[PDB]
Amino acid sequence: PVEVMAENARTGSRQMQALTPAQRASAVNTLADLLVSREKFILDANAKDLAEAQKSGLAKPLLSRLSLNPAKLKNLSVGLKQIAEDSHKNVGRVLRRTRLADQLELKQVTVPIGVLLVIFESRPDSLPQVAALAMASANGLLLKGGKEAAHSNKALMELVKEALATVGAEHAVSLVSTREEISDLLSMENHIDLIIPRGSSDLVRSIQQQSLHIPVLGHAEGVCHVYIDRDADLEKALRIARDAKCDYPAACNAMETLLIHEDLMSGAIFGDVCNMLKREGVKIYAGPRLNQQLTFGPPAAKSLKHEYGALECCIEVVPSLDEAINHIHTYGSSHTDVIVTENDAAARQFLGSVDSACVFHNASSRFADGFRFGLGAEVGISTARIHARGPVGVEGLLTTKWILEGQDHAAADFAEGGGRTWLHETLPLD
Amino acid sequence: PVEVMAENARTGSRQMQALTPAQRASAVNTLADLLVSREKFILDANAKDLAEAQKSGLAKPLLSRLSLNPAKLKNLSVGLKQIAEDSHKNVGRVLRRTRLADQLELKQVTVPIGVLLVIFESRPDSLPQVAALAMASANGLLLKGGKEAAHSNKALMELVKEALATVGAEHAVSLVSTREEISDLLSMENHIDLIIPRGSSDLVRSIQQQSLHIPVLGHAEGVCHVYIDRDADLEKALRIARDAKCDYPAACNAMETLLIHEDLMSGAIFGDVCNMLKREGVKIYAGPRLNQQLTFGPPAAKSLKHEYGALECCIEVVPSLDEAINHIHTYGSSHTDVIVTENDAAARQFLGSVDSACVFHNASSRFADGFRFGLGAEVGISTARIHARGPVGVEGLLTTKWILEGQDHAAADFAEGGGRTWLHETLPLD
Repeated sequence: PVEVMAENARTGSRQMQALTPAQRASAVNTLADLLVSREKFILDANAKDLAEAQKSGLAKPLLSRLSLNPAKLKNLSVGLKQIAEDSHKNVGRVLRRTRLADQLELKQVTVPIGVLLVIFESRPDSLPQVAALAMASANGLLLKGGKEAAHSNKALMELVKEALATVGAEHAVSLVSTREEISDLLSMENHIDLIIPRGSSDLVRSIQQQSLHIPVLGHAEGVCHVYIDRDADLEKALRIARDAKCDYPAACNAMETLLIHEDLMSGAIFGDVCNMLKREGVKIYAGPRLNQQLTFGPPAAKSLKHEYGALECCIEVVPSLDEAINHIHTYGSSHTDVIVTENDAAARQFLGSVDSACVFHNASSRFADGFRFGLGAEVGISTARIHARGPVGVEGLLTTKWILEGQDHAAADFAEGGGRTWLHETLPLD
Repeated sequence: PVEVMAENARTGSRQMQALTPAQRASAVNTLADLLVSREKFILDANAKDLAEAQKSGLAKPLLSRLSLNPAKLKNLSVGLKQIAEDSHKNVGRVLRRTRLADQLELKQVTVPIGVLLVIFESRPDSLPQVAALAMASANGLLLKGGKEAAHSNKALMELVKEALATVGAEHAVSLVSTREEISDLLSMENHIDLIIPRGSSDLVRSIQQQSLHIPVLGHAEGVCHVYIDRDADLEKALRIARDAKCDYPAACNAMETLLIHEDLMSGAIFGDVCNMLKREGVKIYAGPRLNQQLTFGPPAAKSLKHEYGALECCIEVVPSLDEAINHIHTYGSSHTDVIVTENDAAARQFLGSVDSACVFHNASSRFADGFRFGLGAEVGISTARIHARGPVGVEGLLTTKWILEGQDHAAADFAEGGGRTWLHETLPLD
């Protein structure tokens, strides 16, 4: 059934909550041991199901991404061992240590969240990553893939459950049957806490439209932005755009626009960047002011807020940096923005003005990866303005909790009748 | 109109964003100056509108709470001066300072949120508190009261706007007309960020039912919980219940239940606590196991999860602390819970097991006030499991933002083609 799974996972969260010191670590490292040692089962199941699914041949992305190879197994094993070694103090870290009065220490500490929900398309590689993260956050977790990889999902479920049953002896992890009318599973509440979609923009937007009365992680668009000032070296901007677009076009934090200072139009940079885009085969449109600017220029852009994903990039030019901030806050998804120049006045002004989830200077839009952030294995990219900004490591998965151990105190005692005063001496948090 | 207000407030947030060092502080202290110096206007308006509203005589709570006195003015003035003095470094505080490679410093800093929305019943005292908080968070803020206090709302709006126009010269603050079909104002999005209801449980629950596709602060019930172990002094528990219930019955974080160890039933404590409840006139019900326990006992409780607010408290007894944790997580709103005993094994076990927003030991349920937390002037009580837990000071009103100022770097440079390595030397955050 379903609800039984929810409450079983709740209790398992309660259980795993009491296994912090190297215990869950032993669990996940043993999981990595089995993931690297008993692989036969796994790839034979995958070969079976993939042979079954190729005849379907739904679409290039899935049909290409769902496969698996021993190289991927080794990669996952080493990443999981890294998570295990570095994730030893996720839960229980202190945040405030204040003594209000004699022998009274209020403190706020981190806490597991509870029954998470992970949603993703065919990605048999994904499940172990997220599961290791959950086990590193000791919190419950639910799982739901799609129509495909079914047998492999089962196999990995069995493997991780076996690795689990060793320590803790209580399983707070599951998987569900065919698509289980996910609108239902979402309508559930008081059990599940945060939604983590992982399939792709289509799927996350499906969630966004469905998502109601339940908090949501993740983003919906990846509309980055790049501006050039009149005070930047040409080839710098050139290689910047080159790397920022022609690295992973389908990626979410890849630049899909370009703005330029008006004055640099007379320095023939424009043609140079278009030459680069052609060398990388980029279908570029034009922007209204630029549209006017040249005799014909590139063709006309449909809408400024479009999302391409392929080798396309809108281009537009504006007189003042202020106009640039206007256009950004107007059209940008506040996902990830940048600026290039060699005067810092523009830099300070821009970076204090723009309000994206993460901004840059002389860098690429292709840095939002969590790992590149030295933030370990990320789980999503929050565009929401709450609890998390952009790349979410493990931190956005453990909330806070106040505790307080009074000796004999009460509330009215601090009134004038009782001799109680207030100290607020925030001791050095351990 | 409305949207013009939204965007004007956005721009004003941009503006006030550039006034951190003692500038907004000067603004709010001058606001306090005028709030304490030009009071004539204010109380005459209030007298007018209150005389008009008494003939209506809607209900005791509002008709009693909406008034105002020079004492309240002095109190607000001093609280605002406190906020001004201690809130000098809200925005711009660093959180991570990591250098990924040579001359490349990624850093994550705090940031204003944007267009807040405050909703509350007749509380002419409230508006200046929240407005000072906003000005202390430099972020936009919207305002909406109710049918009453209209002229006083206007007057205070004018006063705070005059105090504003001095510094910043840009007003990001407003108020709306009669109730403006708040469902509409809520349906707005991409402008407003967080909802802060302030009226009362009825109103916040109205929001909760309405609240969709927009994050929400606040709580919905205040179902606290108190347990007694077989290892606690009697009169300790007695005075605890006394203070925890008979201090502010209508308060939200006031205890509205009671659990007891089974063995203490033979120590006649039960009658003692009932004597206390009678001395304080508390209509008590009974719990199913207790219901069975005595020959007749107190009468039968309708439902365990009821909310009283008045001088009532359910009472129930269970054999094992584990049963207690079960009942808590089953019925408790995870709002605020406690335990009393004199063995610490029970203490550690309980406090690691229970998962409320804030827990206690030998203290009262009447501590959730933010101010008592030495957390300054709180704004609400978050029961949600995201971004904030229980009492929210100013901290839950400033989110994070990554910035990064590279020199000439790029993304592929860190691949094997370019000689780039990773340092992750988290410098001491300033």
